[PDB]
Amino acid sequence: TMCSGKFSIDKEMAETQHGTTVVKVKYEGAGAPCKVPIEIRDVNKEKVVGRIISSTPLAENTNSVTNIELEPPFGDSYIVIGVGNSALTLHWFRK
Amino acid sequence: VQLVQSGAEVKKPGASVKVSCKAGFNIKDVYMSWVRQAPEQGLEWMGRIDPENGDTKYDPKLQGRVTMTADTSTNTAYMELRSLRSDDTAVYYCARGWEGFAYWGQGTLVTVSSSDIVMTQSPASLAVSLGQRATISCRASENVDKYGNSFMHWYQQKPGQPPKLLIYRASELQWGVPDRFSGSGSGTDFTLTISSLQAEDVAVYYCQRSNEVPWTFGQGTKLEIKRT
Repeated sequence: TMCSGKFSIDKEMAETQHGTTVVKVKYEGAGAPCKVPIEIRDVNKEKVVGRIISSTPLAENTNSVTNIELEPPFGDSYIVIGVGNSALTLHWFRK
Repeated sequence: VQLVQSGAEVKKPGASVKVSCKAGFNIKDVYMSWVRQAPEQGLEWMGRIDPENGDTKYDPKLQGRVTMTADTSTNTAYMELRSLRSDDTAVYYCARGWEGFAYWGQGTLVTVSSSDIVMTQSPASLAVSLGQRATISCRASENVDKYGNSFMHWYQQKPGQPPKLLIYRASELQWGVPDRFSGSGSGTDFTLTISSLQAEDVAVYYCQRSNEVPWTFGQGTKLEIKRT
């Protein structure tokens, strides 16, 4: 099932020698094992513009770092990791 | 999970020490740090390792003397401090995390016997009455911003005990931490609040930046009960 619990970014963003980007996220809540409610949005933080490469990101445990490869659009991108307002949100500008 | 460090060691000036840290998870996708604490002194970040590529970043003050290694096969992180001077007498902790350290080892005492961003915590000490609103400040010499986020964290430390993360990402409250602890601020000015001061809440509080290296800690604020 999808997850209710808390998250956090364990490492800095590494953009590939081609285009893609990786995001390592953590599980600080209750519901392990579960699905990661990860997504990407617009400059408005409303319009869902982007590409999710990782097929159904898994949250096996609490001490779990989910490897997530993705392809945002050109310019500003606001990646949403958990569920709600206390959920992760982070800016990334594609040069 | 949790971190297990090697035992206490006595060393002679000029000597070298290597401390281990075994994690009950795969250290590959995390940042492993070493943090030091001289007796009756604040927390000092020593450096960090990315165990996937072996990248090391050290505090300029320890640069040249420290080597940090990490074996993903064993999930052990190592910290070699060479040319041990008398001032290197401290409790050494390994930790895991970028947005605050939610995992800490238990500590390892090392006994030695025969520009750059500034973190200002205010006050150095305060006393409030039980059930009363206590606030602590943390101004940073430069914007601790990364990805449109404030990389300002808050810790709590009771004597002889390892630190505990309370607030990460300037506002975010760590699991198992009471709701009276509020976190706020943006840019360079930040605040830690405590709604109703409980007797457990008597500890030293630290703020920490982690947007870019060094992930400097503040000097600490010793919170106490108002003595009538």
